[PDB]
Amino acid sequence: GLDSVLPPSLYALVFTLGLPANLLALWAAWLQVRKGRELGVYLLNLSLSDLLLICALPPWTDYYLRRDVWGYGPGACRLFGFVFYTNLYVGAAFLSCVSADRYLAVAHPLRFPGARPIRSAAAVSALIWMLELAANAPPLLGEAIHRDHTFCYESYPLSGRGAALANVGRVLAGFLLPWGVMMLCYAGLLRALRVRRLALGLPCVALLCYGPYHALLLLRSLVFLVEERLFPAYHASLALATLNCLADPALYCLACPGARGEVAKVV
Repeated sequence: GLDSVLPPSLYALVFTLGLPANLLALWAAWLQVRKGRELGVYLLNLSLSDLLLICALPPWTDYYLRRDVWGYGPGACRLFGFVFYTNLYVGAAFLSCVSADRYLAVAHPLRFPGARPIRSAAAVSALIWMLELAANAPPLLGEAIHRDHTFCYESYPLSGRGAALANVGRVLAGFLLPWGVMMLCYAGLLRALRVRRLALGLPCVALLCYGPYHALLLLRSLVFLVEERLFPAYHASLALATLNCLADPALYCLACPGARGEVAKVV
């Protein structure tokens, strides 16, 4: 329906103008690590993930555009689910680490960050990917999604044992802990600094692109455990969880000098 219909037009306009921004973010994040900034590696990782997953649209926006619920038998849905799961969970983890890092810089005393150089940040960036890739699937039973206008990740078995309670787990572990840590970082930053506007754009951005998804999943899950027109809504929620990728490079590059640096780099 129409609540299905708008996402693909937003999609026509996200890949076109959201690849340059995430390329330039990587440029600036390197030229900060070459400067020794312990913070440029996080933006390197985040821009890598965003750049990888922006070229993965002509599968997903294709099937969500070619009216393909299962255009492939067993192969389409597994790939689509893996892509979306990893995309949004990586985005969340990178924003959360960026927030805790900037908190340590601005507000925290020398004690913790002075012993936090670039080698430490490379270690934690490896750990995040390792956890996200290795520990995602064993909590999916090894048979994650199956038969399914449904979008990518969508399916049609009754949730059962492998879908519902694990959805409650994924909502309360992919959203609440990251959101809580960003909020505690922001409130503590204010408790010290009363670079202060920026540092509260990330939690709001993460919410406005990954909050309705978690809440509407939670409702889908606690309705059952304890869907006619309620379904056109899940497409809009997925479009939010998509367009976060466009949102983030605009916020990160808010300080004006980076714009000139990148432009002079390219033009």
